[PDB]
Amino acid sequence: TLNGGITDMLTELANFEKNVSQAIHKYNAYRKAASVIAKYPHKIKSGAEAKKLPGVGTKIAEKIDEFLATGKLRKLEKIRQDDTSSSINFLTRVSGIGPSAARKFVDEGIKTLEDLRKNEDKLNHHQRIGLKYFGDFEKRIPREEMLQMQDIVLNEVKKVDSEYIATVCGSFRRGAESSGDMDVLLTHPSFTSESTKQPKLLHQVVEQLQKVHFITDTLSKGETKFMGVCQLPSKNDEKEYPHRRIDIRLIPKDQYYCGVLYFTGSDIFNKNMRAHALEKGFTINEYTIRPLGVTGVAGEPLPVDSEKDIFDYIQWKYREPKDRSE
DNA sequence: CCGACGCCGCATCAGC
DNA sequence: GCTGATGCGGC
DNA sequence: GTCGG
Ligand SMILES: [Cl-]
Ligand SMILES: [Cl-]
Ligand SMILES: [Cl-]
Ligand SMILES: [Cl-]
Ligand SMILES: [Mg+2]
Ligand SMILES: [Mg+2]
Ligand code: NA
Ligand code: NA
Ligand code: NA
Repeated sequence: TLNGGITDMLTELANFEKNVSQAIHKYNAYRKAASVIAKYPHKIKSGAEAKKLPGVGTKIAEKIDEFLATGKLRKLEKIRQDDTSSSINFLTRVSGIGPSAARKFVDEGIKTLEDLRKNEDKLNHHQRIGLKYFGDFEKRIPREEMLQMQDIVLNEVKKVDSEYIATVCGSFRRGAESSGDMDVLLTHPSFTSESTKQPKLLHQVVEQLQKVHFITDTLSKGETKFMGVCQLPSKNDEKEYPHRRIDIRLIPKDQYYCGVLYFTGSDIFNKNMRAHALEKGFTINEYTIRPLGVTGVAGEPLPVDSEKDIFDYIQWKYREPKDRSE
C-alpha cells in the first residue's frame, strides 16, 4: 500500500471519467497509471519521479504533486461536492446501471437507494437483481469461502457429467486473499471449436446448481455465458452468508488455454497483454491467438498447448497467475 | 501533431 | 422475426 | 490522458 493515497486518487478520477464524463479512454488512462504506480516498489516522492513510469504523463504528474503537497485534489474535492456527479457515481454502483442509465435515472429525479426501491418497475431484470443484492455485492469474499464455493461447483458439475472440467479463475486463481466474485471456466469434450455434439451443456450445469439452491438468481444467460447469484449454505441458527456474484463461461475445450488466460486476468493485465500482442503483430482473444497479416486482418489460429505458448508468441517471459494482478 | 487505445457475450432497442 | 447499434459488465 | 512514430 506504498502509494495507496495516489492510486486511490487515480481510481476515483478514473471512475469519474467513466461514470460521469463517459470518457472511456480517460478511464483506461487513469487506471493504467494507477496500475503502474501500484506495483512501483518505492514510496513516490514527486510527480517527476512518477512521470518516469509508462502511463503517467504531465497531467497526472501535476496531480500527484498537488496530492503530495496537500494530501488532497481540488478537482476531486469539487467532484465530491457536485450533486449530479455524486448521484451518477452512486447509481452506477448498482450492477446493470451503467453511465447512461445512471444519468437517465438522475434526469427523472431517481437519485438515491430509496428512489430506486420506490421505482423498481423502471428497472430491467439485471438492474432489479443488482438493487436486490446491492449491499451484498459490495462485500468481498474471503478465500476460505471461495474454497467452499469451489468445492460445491466442482462436485455438482461432476454429478452432471464427470467429463466436465470446471476451473475457478479471476482473482482466485491469481491467489488473492479475497475476491469480488467467483469466475468459473467450464469445458466439456462435446464442445470444441470444431463441433457442438451436445446441446444444453451450460444450461444443465446451471440447472443443477439451482436445483441444490446454490444459484439463487440469474442476471443473464446464453449458450456460453452465465451471470448470476449464488449463496453458501449456512448451518442451524447461523446468520446467512451474503449472496455472491458468479460468472460461468463455457469455452471450447480445444481453446482452454486462451480461455483460462483471459478469465484469469487481471483486466489490466489482459489489456496490457493484448496491446503488446498487437505491437508484435498478433491478436489475442479468449479463444485464439492469430497473426496479423500485412493488411492487419487476423489470420488462422496458431497452435497453443499451454498458457506459456501464448506468452512465447508475443515474446513475453511467462508470468504465473499470481504475478498477473495488475 | 494524431491516431490508436483489447476483445467479446448477452440484453435491449430501432428499423425493416 | 432478423440485423445492426448500443449499453453493460467480464477478465 | 498518454504515447509512439
Ligand atoms: Cl475518452
Ligand atoms: Cl482527494
Ligand atoms: Cl488455446
Ligand atoms: Cl477466434
Ligand atoms: Mg472475478
Ligand atoms: Mg472485476
Ligand atoms: Na511516463
Ligand atoms: Na453498474
Ligand atoms: Na466475474
